[PDB]
Amino acid sequence: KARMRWTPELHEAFVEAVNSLGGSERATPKGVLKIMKVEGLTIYHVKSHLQKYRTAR
Amino acid sequence: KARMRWTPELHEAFVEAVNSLGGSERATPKGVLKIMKVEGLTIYHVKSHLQKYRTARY
DNA sequence: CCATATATGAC
DNA sequence: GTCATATATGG
Repeated sequence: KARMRWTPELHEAFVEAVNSLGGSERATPKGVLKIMKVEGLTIYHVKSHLQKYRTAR
Repeated sequence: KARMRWTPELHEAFVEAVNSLGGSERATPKGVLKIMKVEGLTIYHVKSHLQKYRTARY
């Protein structure tokens, strides 16, 4: 149990990464992670966050 | 650890329960569970499923 | 409890 | 990679 918290800064960085990869449907967890370059950030962190981002109305 | 499986029939039942209470925005986990009356079905099962249903685009 | 964020398991 | 479900958080 060491849960992660999507601070506005992190989220902002995530967004930029996703735009840079051509939006939420095109981007991939691995690709985003690669771009974000954040120490301790796992692919599973990004995989989950992206799923949610993608279904946000 | 006993992960559950939302068969189409179960889902169908879930939907009916939710409509019965006035669609996704009005319905509540406890309320749905009460209506569904399914052996082994916990409130946490329904809570999760409802969250997803509520954010389903279509 | 009701709602939401995040994690973990399953295709 | 995608998607389904569970578990943790906040009110």
